[PDB]
Amino acid sequence: KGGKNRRRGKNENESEKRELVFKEDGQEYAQVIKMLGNGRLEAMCFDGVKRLCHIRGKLRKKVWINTSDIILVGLRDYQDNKADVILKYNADEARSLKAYGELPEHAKI
Amino acid sequence: CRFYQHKFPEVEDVVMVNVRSIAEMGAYVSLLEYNNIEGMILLSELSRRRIRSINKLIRIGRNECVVVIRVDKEKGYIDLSKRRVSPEEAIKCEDKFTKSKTVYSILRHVAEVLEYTKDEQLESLFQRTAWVFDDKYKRPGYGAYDAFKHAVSDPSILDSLDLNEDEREVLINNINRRLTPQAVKIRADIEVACYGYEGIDAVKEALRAGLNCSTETMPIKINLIAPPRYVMTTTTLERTEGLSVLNQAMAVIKEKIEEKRGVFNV
Amino acid sequence: QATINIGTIGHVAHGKSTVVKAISGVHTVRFKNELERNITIKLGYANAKIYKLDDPSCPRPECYRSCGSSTPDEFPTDIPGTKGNFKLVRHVSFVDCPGHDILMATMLNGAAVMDAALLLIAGNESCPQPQTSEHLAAIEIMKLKHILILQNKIDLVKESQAKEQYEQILAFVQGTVAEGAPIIPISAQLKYNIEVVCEYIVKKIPVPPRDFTSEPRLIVIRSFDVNKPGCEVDDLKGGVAGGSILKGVLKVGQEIEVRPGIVSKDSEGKLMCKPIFSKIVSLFAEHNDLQYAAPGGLIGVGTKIDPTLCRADRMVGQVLGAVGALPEIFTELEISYFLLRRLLGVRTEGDKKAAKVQKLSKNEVLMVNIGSLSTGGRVSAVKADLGKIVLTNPVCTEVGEKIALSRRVEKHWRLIGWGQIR
RNA sequence: AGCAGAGUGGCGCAGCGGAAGCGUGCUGGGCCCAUAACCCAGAGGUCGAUGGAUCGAAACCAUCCUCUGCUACCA
Repeated sequence: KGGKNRRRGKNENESEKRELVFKEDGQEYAQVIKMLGNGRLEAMCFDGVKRLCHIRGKLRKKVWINTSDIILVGLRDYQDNKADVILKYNADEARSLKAYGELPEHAKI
Repeated sequence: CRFYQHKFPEVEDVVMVNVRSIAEMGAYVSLLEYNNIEGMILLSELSRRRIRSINKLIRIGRNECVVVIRVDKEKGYIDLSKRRVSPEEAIKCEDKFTKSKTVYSILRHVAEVLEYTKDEQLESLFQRTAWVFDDKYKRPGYGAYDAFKHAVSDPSILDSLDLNEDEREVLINNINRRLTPQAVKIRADIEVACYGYEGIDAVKEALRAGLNCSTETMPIKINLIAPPRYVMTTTTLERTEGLSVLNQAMAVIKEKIEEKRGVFNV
Repeated sequence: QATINIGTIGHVAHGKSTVVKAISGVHTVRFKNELERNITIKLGYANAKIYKLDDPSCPRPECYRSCGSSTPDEFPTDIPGTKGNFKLVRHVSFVDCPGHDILMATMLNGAAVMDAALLLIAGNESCPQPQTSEHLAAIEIMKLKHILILQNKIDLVKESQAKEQYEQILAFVQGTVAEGAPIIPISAQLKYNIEVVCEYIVKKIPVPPRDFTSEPRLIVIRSFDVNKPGCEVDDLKGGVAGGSILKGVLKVGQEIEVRPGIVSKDSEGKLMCKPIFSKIVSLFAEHNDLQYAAPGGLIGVGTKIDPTLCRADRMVGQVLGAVGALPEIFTELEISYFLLRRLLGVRTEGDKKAAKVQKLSKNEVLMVNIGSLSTGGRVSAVKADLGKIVLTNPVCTEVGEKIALSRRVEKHWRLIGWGQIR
């Protein structure tokens, strides 16, 4: 935002930086395809399978996930088409992961 | 020095200025349409509409056309206004501004050699020469440029009143260099559609007769742009003497070609 | 000059410039250059000199060896001999006709003044290909049979496909002369077997008997780009006709008459036409000066006509006779005729379409290609072996010879039949 | 080839007889709690060659070349 107010009643902040789970079992890296409204959003997984991603509590209006960029997504235990967002990263964090050679080397930022 | 026939402007005349400062109450400006005398513009009489910006209107280092609203003759306060200005006046004033600049540059060569240690030198040259050139032809809309332009093309104008020295060469050079090359927009319009085979030699007789009553050795400019079209730029004067050369010559080519077979364009 | 006119006709997509430059050494070219949407669709012109080192192969100027430039994939080289000057056998002339079907009427016209042909077949498309048959049939009607089939585009076409194609063409044309015409497969991407073509064209195609003593007739097919350069205008010292002469030695300074004429002012009927008379300025063929213009050759006759008649291609199929030629200038004409029982020049992979065309009905406009002329005319009387046609622009009929008759099947005219003037 | 335009000083268009002209963009500042709108501030520099007048020439005027626009042919 551009300053304003009423934005201090509540817990500043910030990311004192930090670090770094993965993947886990059904809990992996994806890239934002589109940017729907209402709340949900689209995101193609890095493996090759598409899926539709869903936001998670807290991260609601506490973290904006602009279009295009890596993001951490849990897969639903039983559901294929819909999947559940976790834990986003940083663009710097995503290029460090790419340099390490753990996610596939296909997408640009 | 003065660029104009009168030293001081009148009332309701169109003039030019050059902005040298921007005032709170308008604009205090120097003239370059007369002496470097001071004239004051006022904020109220610049436009009839709002004004958001202010440097996207008037700013320093701009020629601006304006009307002299009032003048104090004794004091030397030239009240000024930009409220009544039309683009037609701008064309008329830009011409007079530009023409005075070139005429005063001609009347600067005179001062390069003569005694000019004092600023009033050019003023002495200006009053005595300029006035008798322009006053005689101001009522018909001519400037002192007309008088000089007439002298280069027929020299009796500058020999009718005091002729200067060394001036004459530079005067001739600058008149003949800048106001030429000098020009004919004469182009013939000729159309032909022959069934002849003797047309090739027929056209040659017709081409060489573009101007009647001239020598066989007259140089002309032949041009072929397309097969039926024969353009002859005839003898190059000013295009007010070669009118008969243009008109009657067109009849020759179209007539000469009809006699040798068939119908043609007239 | 020239001794024979060999034509280079051939259906779409075989490449014209590669083959034409190998035979003549003179590019086929015309308006809009640019280049060519595909293969030349204009009536190209070219001449050439054919010499021997006492070998059936034809040298270049540099007769030690010849390294092509058709493709940089490989180097195609051929050896005509070794050097010490070569003996001139003759001067040949070509007639590059249009290779596209719509241009059929023009292909007919240009073809009708040749003394032999080269059927350029392409192996890419259908085996009993429409245009091959169209060409062949027209050739046997006009009065020629001096044909050398040339398989011009089989560079990447496999040997089964190319074999099947020559078989099907030669089997369809079982009633048209083609059994005494050789079939020379060549490369057009490596210019190979070109040397053997030189042996063929001197064998199958000698100079046919030409009548020098008989009165000059020149048939103009192509206009001239004269003039408009410099220095000294306007219009020109005049206008050049690309024509072949099929009868008589036309000499320099002779007067020549163009005989279809120009129609008299304020005509209320279809008569009267008046021939135009022009004196011959120059008799140019190849790049060598001449004082004569022997028959059997395509020659540029500069004549004293003025620019407007040559400013565009407007002298296509005009008959020129020296001078005050006896040939009649009909405006309405008595055709004897016969029709084909198939529609010629069209046939595709699937029966659709090409069968028997219905009988002609009066007051329909049909292209009568008479001589090298191409006029349009309407049929006023229609009996089976006697139709009367009225022509828009008059036709000089040199002799009663042949005609080719086409009907507007769809977008353009297509060949339906032939016959003889009565 | 006839006619027309141009031969950057960020972009694009190229303005006139006073050395970036116009429109736009980028970058920064100002206003505002903030954004938009609005207001200001920029930037190594014969602007294809050969010449003349000139205090000076993309621009005042010529002689040449090249690229394109419209028209259009020599080849």
